[PDB]
Amino acid sequence: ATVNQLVRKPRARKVAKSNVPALEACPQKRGVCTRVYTTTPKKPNSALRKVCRVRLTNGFEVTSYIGGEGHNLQEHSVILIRGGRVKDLPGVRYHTVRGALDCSGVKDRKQARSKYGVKRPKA
Amino acid sequence: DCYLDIQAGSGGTEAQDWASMLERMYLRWAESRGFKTEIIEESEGEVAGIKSVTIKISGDYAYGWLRTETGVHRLVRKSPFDSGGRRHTSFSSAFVYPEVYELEMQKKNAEKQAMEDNKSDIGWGSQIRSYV
Amino acid sequence: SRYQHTKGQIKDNAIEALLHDPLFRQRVEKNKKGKGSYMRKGKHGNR
Amino acid sequence: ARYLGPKLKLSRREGTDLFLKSGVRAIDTKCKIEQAPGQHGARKPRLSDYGVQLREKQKVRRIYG
Amino acid sequence: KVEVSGRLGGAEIARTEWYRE
Amino acid sequence: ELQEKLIAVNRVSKTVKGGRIFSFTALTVVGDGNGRVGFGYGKAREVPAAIQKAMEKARRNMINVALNNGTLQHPVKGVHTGSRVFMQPASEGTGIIAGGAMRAVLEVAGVHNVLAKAYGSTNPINVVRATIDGLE
RNA sequence: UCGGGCUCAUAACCC
RNA sequence: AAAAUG
RNA sequence: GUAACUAUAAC
RNA sequence: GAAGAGUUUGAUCAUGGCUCAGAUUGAACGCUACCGGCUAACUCCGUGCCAGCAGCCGCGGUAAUACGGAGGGUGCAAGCGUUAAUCGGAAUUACUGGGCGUAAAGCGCCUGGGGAGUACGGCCGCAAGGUUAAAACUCAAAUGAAUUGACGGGGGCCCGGCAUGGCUGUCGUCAGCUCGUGUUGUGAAAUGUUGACGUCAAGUCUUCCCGGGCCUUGUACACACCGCCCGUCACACCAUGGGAGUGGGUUCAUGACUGGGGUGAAGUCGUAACAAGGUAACCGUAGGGGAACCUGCGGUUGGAUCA
Repeated sequence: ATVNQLVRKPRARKVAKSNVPALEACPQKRGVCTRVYTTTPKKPNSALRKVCRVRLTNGFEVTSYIGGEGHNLQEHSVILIRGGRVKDLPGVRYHTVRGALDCSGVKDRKQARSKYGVKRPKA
Repeated sequence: DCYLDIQAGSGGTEAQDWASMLERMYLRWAESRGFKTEIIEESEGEVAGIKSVTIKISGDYAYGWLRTETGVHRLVRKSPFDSGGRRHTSFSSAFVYPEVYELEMQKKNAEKQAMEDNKSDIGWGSQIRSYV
Repeated sequence: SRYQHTKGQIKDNAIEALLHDPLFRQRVEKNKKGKGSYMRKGKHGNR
Repeated sequence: ARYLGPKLKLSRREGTDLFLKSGVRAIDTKCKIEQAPGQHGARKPRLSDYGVQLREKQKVRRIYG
Repeated sequence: KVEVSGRLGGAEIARTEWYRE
Repeated sequence: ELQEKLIAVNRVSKTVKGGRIFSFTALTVVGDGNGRVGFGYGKAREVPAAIQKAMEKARRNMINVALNNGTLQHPVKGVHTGSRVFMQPASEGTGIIAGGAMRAVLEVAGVHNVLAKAYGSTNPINVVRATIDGLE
């Protein structure tokens, strides 16, 4: 805290580590699906969350969450992944971007159509 | 003559009470139709109820009627044993199987290992009947 | 659709193996006006 | 670029006359001025500290653009 | 003294709201 | 004649044999808008009784403050417990830029031009006292 | 191992 | 002297 | 002889 | 020319992380947002801890303002959201502008808890080890003081129908229970007080043993001791050392098996700690032992009671 003390050793700025390491300072990352499955959330929450292991172009192999309802995803397919960590599941830190590449949009959706890759209906 | 194995899971007292309720339910099913209610293996609960039971069913077409009965049973019911008076979603399996050197034993086990991996790969379709 | 089993390689019984994993858990219901009932912040919060 | 919807709806949320309409018919006789827009209009909601400041900012946007 | 038991304001849990003078 | 404003309502609890007894704590401030301000703090079983009691406590115990026509005399630092309030005067046409604990006090007092940031504790009941300590 | 008792219930103990 | 658990 | 399929067995 | 708010607790005050409201960009992606709180904006139908949501708190277990749809609304606008990146809020590395008795920390040191005062390396040592000192990963807390209550195998003084309305039992015919006015304290709250308030989502569509009352004391309990909770072992999965080494450009990847750690579903084995936690705990140390740990030795009050 002393002025003379700060000259000998400057204030060590806390290194802001990214919550999403596998993206490598990128908005979205393309990666092939290794294993698509479901696993139960931690503690009180009780469900089956749709999650897939994605082997990325950079080299990292990370588990990513699939949103929406009734996903059309199987093994050995290209999936574009974004950040944002799912709190319910340990290890899962990534979201499947729906309606991109081999991944398709959610069947029969009206509200929040842009987030789930669903086109605007005629009516 | 098929064997049925009832097992309690995830619950210390709630599952064992449900396993005992399911134990009496299948025995009364066998008694009403005209089947043998012989029990080979039995184990009572640590607090109250039943942990595991194996009941032999003997007669005509024993596995034929108990084919669709196989699976995990869901019970959505309040616990009389819990002090808090809570609602519980408890589970109990009811595996039914019909009645039947080292190289042959390993090959039979490997065929069994691949068979159980196929049944489990479906998902949580074992949850066949719900009770409320 | 698949489920990652915490057992791993299931050998004897599949239905009984899933029965003893967190998929078929003992689910607890947060009962109001009893034991373990208090909510500091409600479902909609105080008005 | 421009608000093309109902101009009467903008005055209802503010709860005051801001002379948005042409001015042939009176604001109170033609439309419900005191009533909140849409379905929920019978009840009076407790507006937050952020809300009071935001409505004042929106008041300028409704008159000028 | 006045007492109103049960639902008040469309609540799921029964409220035993009361007043004393 | 005097303006009255709420800061924060908090639900507090006293535990007994039979569960909990809940009380509502209302924090209110009164001011004419010339150079007089006083904080009020209440405790009641119901929420409409709490706001009425806290305002009644606010009417008495009121402190005087000198103002340079809608603004403070000098940059002043008020400290109450953990909370640390800094305040700074401004020219005409800036507006009340302060926290709710602060901005509610400064609104009723007649302070129109003020630059204020809370440090350390930002918990409303101490920040209001630290603003009063700064003005006094 | 089973039956009863003790305890809010189980284990231990007692018959 | 004794009282492990929930 | 015994534990969250089984196996093993801290006990 | 400087805004905070949500989140630990029964409630409080801190301390302190985590998160959000802002501005931007060499942007990408979806389409031609959102309405539980922060944070401006709520109702009905459908599902039933399922499907789903989520930035945090957390929501859904049959009446969902949080999911899905519809209506309405709100903000922005040819853009809109989402993600990423930097700063800001963060006086959360503090020169302006922080601290260090107990919260992390006595010129030195601290920057959430756990991982961990450990790993690896270096120094030191005869060894035990000590010092220096992380990272990945993981949780949205861990903590400090004080307040209420309960409990104590602490003390004292004494006493024998889970949507409901209505109705009834129960502690218990026990003697308590508080509200206003004030005052003290930042505040919870205290002061007053040295067949009720209610409880169980109860039932119905005079040493000792048991209980109660009051006061004081300790508390890691508030589901209130029928509480919490620690450690093996067992089953996985993730990351991480050691590893006969191997293969690349001292470092990176990989390596059977193993060391320790984390996360796991009220598993098995105890019950170690929190009350004189039933042998006061804890610190260092050495020796045991399935395992919390036990014992010796010294030290400490952050131990109670002193009848």
